[PDB]
Amino acid sequence: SKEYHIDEEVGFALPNPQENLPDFYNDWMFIAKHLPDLIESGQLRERVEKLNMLSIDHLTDHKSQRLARLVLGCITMAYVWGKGHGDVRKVLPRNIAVPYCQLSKKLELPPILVYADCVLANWKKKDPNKPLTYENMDVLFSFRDGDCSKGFFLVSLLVEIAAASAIKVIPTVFKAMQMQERDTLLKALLEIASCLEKALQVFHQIHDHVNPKAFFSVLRIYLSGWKGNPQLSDGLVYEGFWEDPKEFAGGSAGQSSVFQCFDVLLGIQQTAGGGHAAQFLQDMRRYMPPAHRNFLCSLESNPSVREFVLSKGDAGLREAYDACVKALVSLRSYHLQIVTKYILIPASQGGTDLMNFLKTVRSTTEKSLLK
Ligand code: HEM
Ligand SMILES: Oc1ccc(CNc2cc(Br)cc3[nH]ncc23)cc1
Repeated sequence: SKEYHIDEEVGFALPNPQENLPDFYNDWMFIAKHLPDLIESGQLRERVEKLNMLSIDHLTDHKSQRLARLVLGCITMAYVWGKGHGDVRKVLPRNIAVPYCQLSKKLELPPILVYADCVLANWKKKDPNKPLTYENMDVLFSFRDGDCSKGFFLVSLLVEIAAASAIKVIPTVFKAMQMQERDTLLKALLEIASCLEKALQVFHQIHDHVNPKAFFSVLRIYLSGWKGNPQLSDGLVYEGFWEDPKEFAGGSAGQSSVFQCFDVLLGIQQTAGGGHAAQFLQDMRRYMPPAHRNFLCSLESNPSVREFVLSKGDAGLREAYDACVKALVSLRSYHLQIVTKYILIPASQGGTDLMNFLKTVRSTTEKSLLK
């Protein structure tokens, strides 16, 4: 798993993110780094408009394009939504929208902030010798003070990385099916359920680092896009780049490649039927880095793992296979508890279509067991 830009340690996350940009972009890095102060004080829009269009030409390597995609993405969010209480800007100054779309088209990602930006690429190690633990990590950017962007993004990333552990087992699954190595296929499928089970226990920290009021009345604002959004019914103007406004979807863990790849590996068909849930998870593949996108389409090239287990009358496999599927139902069920706390309950102090979506995606996962 190498032309797919999958890291063995952190999987789909970008390993070792650049923290700083070339000096040529210090007028970008200064806004990005002070979005909370700059919003609260009423200047961010100003300070953005008073900017010189910069060239991306001095963004050499990928990690530099990736930091800049993040820097510009966070700034865009800050510009459009501003203070997060309804004063929306619907035109993105050419001095920012042009070099953003330039980089976005270069990296075949939409010009909006995505999961691969504010999670897969929005982190640093405090001490490079300590492991990947919460106490040794931080985020590079945030929107407001108290938006719990650090907790949300790092727990998200830490759960990714947990599930990542399973990705290195996918080759052995497919090889054990080809070579008809029954003992091995079984072990590999239990190893994968075990990784998905640790991913859940990690998710448990969310409560210690996120605040419901903050997630719902603040962070969720800055993460919202402009697709089917009343406040931007027609999209955003990317001044100096598109002639018409363009709708793009806010960030969402449906943009995450790990969970899609296990729904695919296990033959769970979140992307079938043309239902609302399937279409959405399919669309979000277009917000994933291109290599992570071909990773998914390449698994689908493979012999179904599900059909292979069905077809063997081998209780021990049907268990190993169900151990995997169950872990996704565990996670999806624990996710709904958190959605109840961090959205539904604050919302009452809209939120029904979310639950239909999450509950359909679960229902499709549970209805894939063999029990
Ligand atoms: C406060 C914490 C969290 C909240 C409030 C939250 C809320 C939501 C909501 C409302 C959705 C609806 C889909 C969308 O709008 O994009 C969603 C999707 C999703 N969330 Fe979260 N989420 C949180 C943390 C996490 C974490 C830590 C994970 C896993 C690491 C996760 C995994 C997902 C996934 C995979 C989806 C896509 C649907 C699915 O496959 O289950 N979320 N989340
Ligand atoms: O209006 C909104 C906008 C965004 C959201 C949630 N979006 C997310 C962003 C990131 Br990054 C990671 C995530 N995990 N689970 C959800 C999720 C909910 C209501």
